[PDB]
Amino acid sequence: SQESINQKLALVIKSGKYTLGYKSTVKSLRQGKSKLIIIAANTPVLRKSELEYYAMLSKTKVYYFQGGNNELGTAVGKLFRVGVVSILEAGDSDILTTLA
Amino acid sequence: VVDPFTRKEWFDIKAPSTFENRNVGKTLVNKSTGLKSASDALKGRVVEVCLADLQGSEDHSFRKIKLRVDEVQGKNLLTNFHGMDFTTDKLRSMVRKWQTLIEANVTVKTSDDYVLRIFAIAFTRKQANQVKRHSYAQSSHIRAIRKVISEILTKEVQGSTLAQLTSKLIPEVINKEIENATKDIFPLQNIHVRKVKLLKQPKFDVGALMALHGEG
Amino acid sequence: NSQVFGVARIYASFNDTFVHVTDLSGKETIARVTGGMKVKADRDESSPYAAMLAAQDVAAKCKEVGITAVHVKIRATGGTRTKTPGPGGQAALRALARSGLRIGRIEDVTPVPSDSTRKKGGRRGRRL
Amino acid sequence: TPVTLAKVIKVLGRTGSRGGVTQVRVEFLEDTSRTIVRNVKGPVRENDILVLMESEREARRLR
Amino acid sequence: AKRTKKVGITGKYGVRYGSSLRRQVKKLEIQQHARYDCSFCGKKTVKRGAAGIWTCSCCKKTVAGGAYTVSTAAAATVRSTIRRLREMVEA
Amino acid sequence: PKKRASNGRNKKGRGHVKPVRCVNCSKSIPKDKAIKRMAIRNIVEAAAVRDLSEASVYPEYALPKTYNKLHYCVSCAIHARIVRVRSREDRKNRAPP
Amino acid sequence: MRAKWRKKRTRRLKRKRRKVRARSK
Amino acid sequence: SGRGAPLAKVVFRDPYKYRLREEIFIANEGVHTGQFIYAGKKASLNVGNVLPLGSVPEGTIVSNVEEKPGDRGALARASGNYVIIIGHNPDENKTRVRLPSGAKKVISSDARGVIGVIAGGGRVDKPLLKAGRAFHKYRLKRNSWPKTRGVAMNPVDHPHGGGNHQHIGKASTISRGAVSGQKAGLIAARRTGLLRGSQKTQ
RNA sequence: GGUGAAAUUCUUGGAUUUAUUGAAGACUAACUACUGCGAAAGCAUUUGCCAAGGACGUUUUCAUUAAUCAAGAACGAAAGUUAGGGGAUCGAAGAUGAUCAGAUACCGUCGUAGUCUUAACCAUAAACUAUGCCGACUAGGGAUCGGGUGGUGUUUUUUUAAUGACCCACUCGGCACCUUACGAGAAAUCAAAGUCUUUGGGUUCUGGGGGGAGUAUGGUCGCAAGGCUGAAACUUAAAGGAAUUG
Repeated sequence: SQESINQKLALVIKSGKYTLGYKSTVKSLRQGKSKLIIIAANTPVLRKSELEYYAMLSKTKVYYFQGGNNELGTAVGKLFRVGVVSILEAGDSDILTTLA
Repeated sequence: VVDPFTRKEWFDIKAPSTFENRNVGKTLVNKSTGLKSASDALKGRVVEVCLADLQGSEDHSFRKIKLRVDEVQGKNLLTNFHGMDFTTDKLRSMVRKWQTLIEANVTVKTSDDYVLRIFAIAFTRKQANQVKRHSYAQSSHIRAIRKVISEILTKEVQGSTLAQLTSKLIPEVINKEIENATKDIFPLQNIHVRKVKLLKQPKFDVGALMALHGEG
Repeated sequence: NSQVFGVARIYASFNDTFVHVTDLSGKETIARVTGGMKVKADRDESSPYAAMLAAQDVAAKCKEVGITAVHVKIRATGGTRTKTPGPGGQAALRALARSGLRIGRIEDVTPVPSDSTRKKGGRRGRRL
Repeated sequence: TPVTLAKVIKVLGRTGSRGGVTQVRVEFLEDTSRTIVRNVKGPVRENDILVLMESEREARRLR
Repeated sequence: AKRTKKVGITGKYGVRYGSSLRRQVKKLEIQQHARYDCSFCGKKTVKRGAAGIWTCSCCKKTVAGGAYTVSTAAAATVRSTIRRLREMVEA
Repeated sequence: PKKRASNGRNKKGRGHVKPVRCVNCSKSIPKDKAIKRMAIRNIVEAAAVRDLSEASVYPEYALPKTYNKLHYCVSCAIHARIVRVRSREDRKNRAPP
Repeated sequence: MRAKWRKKRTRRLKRKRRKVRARSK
Repeated sequence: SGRGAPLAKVVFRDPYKYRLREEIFIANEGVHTGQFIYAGKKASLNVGNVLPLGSVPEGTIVSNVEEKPGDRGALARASGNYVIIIGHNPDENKTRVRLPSGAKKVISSDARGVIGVIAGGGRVDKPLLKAGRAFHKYRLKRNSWPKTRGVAMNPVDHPHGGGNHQHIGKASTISRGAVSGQKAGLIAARRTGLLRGSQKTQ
């Protein structure tokens, strides 16, 4: 009935093409490449809105993670904190045809 | 030293047109006086009635309904739905040993702002070839039954309002609905939507009510 | 079906019997009486003779106002107490019947908990 | 006066502690379908009438 | 190294004032000098100044709370009670 | 010595079961223990049912029943003459009459 | 008597004798 | 200074003019910079927002509740205190609420109040340990500290006064029909002593 | 109201009883139980996240890694202590009515701490299966939980299908259980306390007349209450199991 976004994120890491951190995300999303942004919950509404605008201009999809940036970094497989992730080739998952 | 009943009135209840018996009751109040209108209090009363007494049948001599007063007119007073229930006698008659129990509940708003909690109960049973004596279940079954119950109850309640459901549950359409939906898994005797609880009302809307009523 | 209707809450503890007759709702009570109202004996407060003698005058009053028919709800103390009523309950009921008030839709509404608060007695209990 | 006559139906047993008391059913003697069981004092058989001050108390066991 | 079995910070108070009081103080002193976690930047840069308001030294945001700890337990119950009522209202 | 193998009642693999309270004395008593009965009754008395149905509207509609579970203290159970001591050999008959 | 109350009585006595002994530090 | 319960400097657009009307709300245990505070009958029931009492349901709590409409805040104003609503009766619009002392007060539903409880929290559980912190505390408020005792003062300086032993002589509870200079001790003491417990109103 | 009977107590401010609405905190009834899970203490509303775990299907995965264990360490009911929040009921202390020869006890009414939770401590109970862990065998017997095998079965209906659970048996790790007792133990009892004088299956602790005494003494842990360890002098001829008659 449901697959975990956390495992899907590990998948998109191990297989898909991607990058971390606001600056690189906006770079990708300006080059129109990234297909999927992920954004945490705690982050500023201002930056969230900025990314949403960039996405609506690039015709790009968004996920609003159900947790903070520490946990996002944990899940994408690090030991620091991340607010945002960008995906250009959604990899061995099928996130594109999920509810996403 | 008063004999209060030589101050009191008599008001004829008139219930919805979705039922059958509407000459439902007569109730008294002290006479409206200066600085005191009996109607002011009569507007809030609530009454309890057997659905048998309503629909003329005796096949619903176990469920029951709450009706909240809404309006008054000319020695006569209009009601409206306030809640449904399930009697204790029948409940414990249904509820015996050696048949696992399930109960689910949900809460949702109608199309209109009439928010309702709605409960569902179910027991297990055997199928005509069984010898063991307890006939219980597993938690996978229980969880999935609860899930399907919630989903069905929500699907039925959203696309509906109170009058829709009243006219559904006098003929009891929804337990047979669940039965048809659930004949895959397990018989599940004694399926019953047993209780509903109003959580909210919208603005009073005299017009909908007096449109519902207004016959005879 | 020219009967006008009321409801009767009967409440039988092991110490007293309460008859209570109202309209189809709770409010505008019509009659209320106990076994103590008919005897000041204090132990016969639950005597079914007392319950009968109380239901007598209750039905008298229901008629003198003009009620004809009754529905009946009944209860014990309940909660975390006995859950069982005393003997007076049934005698008051039969006395109602014998009074002439027509009857229907008998039912029990005694309160029952989903494992609610602690009970009196203290782990070892009221020993006689 | 609201006094009743009622004729025995059958004997039921001797009760109470000292067993002076007995149980008896009677027929109302004007409403034959209406019967009633009650307690008595002394020697009793069937086919005797009792003068009753109550027709309602509907007695039961006793010690 | 360890330097003290138990008293820790209460060593500032030496041999004075009573042990009960020093322990009851040790608790709250740790609490207030504790660098807490920010609900906003998520980091751990949240420290008290001017009892009752706690600053995040990076995101700069101040937050009001208890004197010695950020959240009072009653304040958490308050938030819960309020959202319960908020939902029952708005719905 | 061990007057009863179970010592008690059906725990045998549990450690702890929550208790209940004797409806008579309110004593605490584990559910494994704690004599459990069921008080099924019609409300009406047979002596009254005639007058009942005579006065009853909804002629011959139904007649409900009372449904009540009843836990018990051991001491109360015995003083009730509801349960009683048993011969040694007779103590294993796990049926009623 | 009863073992639990022998135990309570001995606990009382231990407290008492210890107080009497620390009278002399 | 002289308070727990930190203050909150809100700014609002002036409705009738291009300016601001900065204000001093008491912080309410959750507030923070960059935050928005809503005020009104039609305001959201979140924390920090300020609302009338008819505009919020029973069981809800609030701080800084007015006692009368427009007294700009009176009650539930110290740290950690709060007032609970327990009823409405729109006969005369009277809200009924429960006050930190444990008191029932009936007031106007159009009375205002900010949603939550006040910061500072358990300011008063920590001991001062000593005279110096009490000193700085009472410095920043008022000259009531220190405090000598009538039983050590002279009879000319106190009714407790007198000599050969530090003691009083007569009762320390002083009928309220009494008057200035006699009112040292307990005043209208409906009892006295060590007590229990533990509610104030019922 | 409350009792075995009464009393204390509450009641024109209209109690109790009635209806409606609300709030709070706790508890999770019945269904529903020789049934469940779990190192043990122990665990019942629902859903979600988090990890984890046994048992099994198992022509998979490595090669003797392993069994009990001093020292040492984790968990550890309730009560109890320190402090915040909570504080509905219940209720030691306490205050009160009765009773009684007396009742500071049982019965009754209220009620503080506590009962709830948070952060620390304690570290014991009939913490009882008063019975360790792993293997081989002894009769069956049938139930039953979780897992694994077949029905030209049942019903579920559609046109049978399909799953589906039920049953029929086939089957394994189970909590356990009935009659017997072959063996053991006076005996009660033991599907195991069976496997033994024909004395030895791997294996750790405690036990040795009763009391004195779980005291003293010290040491050690603890905020403390107290726990773990732990004697001796002196004294003394005993306490229990079963069953029989009363």
